[PDB]
Amino acid sequence: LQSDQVLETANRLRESGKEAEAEAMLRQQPPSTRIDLTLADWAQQRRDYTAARAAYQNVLTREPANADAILGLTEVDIAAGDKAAARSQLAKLPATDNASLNTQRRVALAQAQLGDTAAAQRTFNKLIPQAKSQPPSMESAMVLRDGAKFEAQAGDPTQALETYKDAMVASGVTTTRPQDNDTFTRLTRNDEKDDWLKRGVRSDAADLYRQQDLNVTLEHDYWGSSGTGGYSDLKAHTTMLQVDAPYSDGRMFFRSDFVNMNVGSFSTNADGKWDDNWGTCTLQDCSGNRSQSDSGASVAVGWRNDVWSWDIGTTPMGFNVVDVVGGISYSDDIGPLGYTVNAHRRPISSSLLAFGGQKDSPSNTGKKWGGVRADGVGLSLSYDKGEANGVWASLSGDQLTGKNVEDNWRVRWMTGYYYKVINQNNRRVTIGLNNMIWHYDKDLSGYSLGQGGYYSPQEYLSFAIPVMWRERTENWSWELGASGSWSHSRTKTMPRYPLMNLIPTDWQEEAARQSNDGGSSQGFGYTARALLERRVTSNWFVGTAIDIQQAKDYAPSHFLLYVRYSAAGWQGDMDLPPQPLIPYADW
Ligand SMILES: OC[C@H]1O[C@@H](O[C@H]2[C@H](O)[C@@H](O)[C@H](O[C@H]3[C@H](O)[C@@H](O)[C@H](O[C@H]4[C@H](O)[C@@H](O)[C@H](O)O[C@@H]4CO)O[C@@H]3CO)O[C@@H]2CO)[C@H](O)[C@@H](O)[C@@H]1O
Repeated sequence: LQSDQVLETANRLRESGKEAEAEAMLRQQPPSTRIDLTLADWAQQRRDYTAARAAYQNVLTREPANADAILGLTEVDIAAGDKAAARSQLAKLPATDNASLNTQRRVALAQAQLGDTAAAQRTFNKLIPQAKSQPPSMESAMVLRDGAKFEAQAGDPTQALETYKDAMVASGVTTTRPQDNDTFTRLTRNDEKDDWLKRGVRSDAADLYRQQDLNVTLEHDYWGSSGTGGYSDLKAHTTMLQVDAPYSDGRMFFRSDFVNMNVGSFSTNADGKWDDNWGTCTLQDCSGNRSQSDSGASVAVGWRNDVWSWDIGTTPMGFNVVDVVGGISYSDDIGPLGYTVNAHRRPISSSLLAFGGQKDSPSNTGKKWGGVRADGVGLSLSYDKGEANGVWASLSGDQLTGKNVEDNWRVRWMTGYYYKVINQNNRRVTIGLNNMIWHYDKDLSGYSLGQGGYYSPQEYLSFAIPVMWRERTENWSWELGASGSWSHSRTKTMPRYPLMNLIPTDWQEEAARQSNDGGSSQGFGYTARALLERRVTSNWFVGTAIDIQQAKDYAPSHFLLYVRYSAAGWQGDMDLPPQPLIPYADW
């Protein structure tokens, strides 16, 4: 056909991006409707709405209600966001016929996004058995993958898993249908030479299988920080047990921790008496509580998915001060920028006084204080398409309050630019720059009565240069890196006992005469973090991680070991990076 030669002439111009214009000047003579539909599809692939509707009018001027044009109109209306117009256009579709599986799949998808699940289910129940009998190809693989996704969204995960297992035969991942979970996970592994459809099938099948599994983890981590014995010589142990069970689209988790806080003993020298900046010992010598240690247990329950997450729990029961923490989060995408808002209630685990609170010596006052809880909101912005760049930012503001402590509030701001030197599937090395600015209304770093004993700089500014190295193989997954930082702090002079209602009347004048001097300091800091994970058998995984914090921010170091149990059995690609259990207080 003469028109066929014209069409292929334009098809030999797709190398240049201006082939649409060339078709436009070529079709200045009456083009009938076949080339019009071809250029309408071309316009649909590149940009939408405006010219798509222009071509809609051009075809509809002299068309006998073509099914493809109307279907494209439905798709455009769904993209535009007009439910009524899209539904009307879908109803305008002609009666069902042979309708080669592609157009049926598009109509079923449009019905799925148009609130017609009661008809989309029937459409896909008719589409899948016929596609199964066909030999392996692209369209059959696409329709099988879309049916598996629809069944996953429908509610039944078993049918989606079966469809995903079958889809590999049509796509070309495997010649024979898998009959066991181990082969399924092994075929979900990534390959450096795969088509887009094959990559998508592997990714979504692996994600669905990981979501639909039972995991049990046990982790014990040793954390602490050097300091003066009695209130700051922190040496703490925590044991956490977590079980992740699938539920609807997301995963439900149950976490239970067991802490053991040991801060040492007072270095008494004045004949069984000590006079340190803790409690009210500087007004009168303290005696009786030479050893300071505590332990407790906590329970956490929550549910999360891709869109929004929430959790609820309590602070470790057994401590001097106990409170009910909580949190919630939401995530979405705006263009190329992703934002994750959240409102959280978290305690401070930097010290025993901040976390569970201490008790003053029975000789002087014998009163309980501490237990700082931060209730605030935060806004985080992320942007990453993942070729040679990455930028993230975050801002949060809390209201630091606690039992028998002075009220305080903070406004933190974190930002960072990370550059991926290697962007391989199994290897990722990132070098970038980090910036952090914090501001606290009141300096409560002292451990005296009325203060929270937590790092609260009035003005903070830190610049860090982190270097990362993420790599994985068949059985090993490790991460090694370091980050040197330069920080500048500036505190202000505050009275030693901001809240004067607890101190005795006799010591009131001397208490007022005592104040905590403020100062400014700057210096270089560094931090080193390493991770390791090894898959021993198909069900049990073991790993460990070491965190070293020397950034002058009084952050304690962390050394953790954990073992993960998988009920189903995962023989697929390892986690990049390995994912240890973050402590509940650190959330
Ligand atoms: O065929 C009609 C059918 O089309 C559907 O839309 C399809 C497009 O037809 C199809 O060209 C497109 O495939 C893209 C794919 O989106 C890209 O991801 C891919 O680029 C890959 C690359 O192949 C990989 O090697 C590499 O690793 O990653 C990049 C991407 O990161 O390139 C191909 C071709 O350009 O996918 C669309 C979605 O299916 C319509 O949805 C449907 O209505 C029509 O019936």
